[PDB]
Amino acid sequence: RRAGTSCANCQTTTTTLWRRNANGDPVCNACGLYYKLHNINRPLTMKKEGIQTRNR
Amino acid sequence: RRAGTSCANCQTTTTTLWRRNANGDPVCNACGLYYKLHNINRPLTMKKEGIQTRNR
DNA sequence: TTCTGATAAGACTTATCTGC
DNA sequence: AAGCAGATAAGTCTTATCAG
Ligand SMILES: [Zn+2]
Ligand SMILES: [Zn+2]
Repeated sequence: RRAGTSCANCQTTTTTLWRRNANGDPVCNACGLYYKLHNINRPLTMKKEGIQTRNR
Repeated sequence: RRAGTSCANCQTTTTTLWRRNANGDPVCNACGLYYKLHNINRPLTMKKEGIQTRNR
């Protein structure tokens, strides 16, 4: 998280790690990634509510 | 396939098996399913091009 | 502490397989 | 044969984690 920063795309404000869009504008991990792979914004419709944990 | 039938949601016209929306209107397998689980239309943005095969 | 990449967990989509 | 509704999985894709 962080105070004063919102996802420039999914607009969420709680994302493990923040990244930057190809415009220097803050984006939540999901988004940041999704764009790097689809070179198109992140269809906000798959905007999930909470965040999942994971395992190694 | 089938002549004269288009996906009432994803508009595709090639879907393994056709289903019906809760309005009796033809829908391609993906859609038909996605709605039964999300009780909301199928975000067309995840409209895939071709169709994948699978294995058992 | 910040942020970009690479890796890979396993959540979701949706093709199949059945039973009407 | 045909058309459709439900269940059950199958990898595909999304995306939390791990490094640099
Ligand atoms: Zn976002
Ligand atoms: Zn459809």
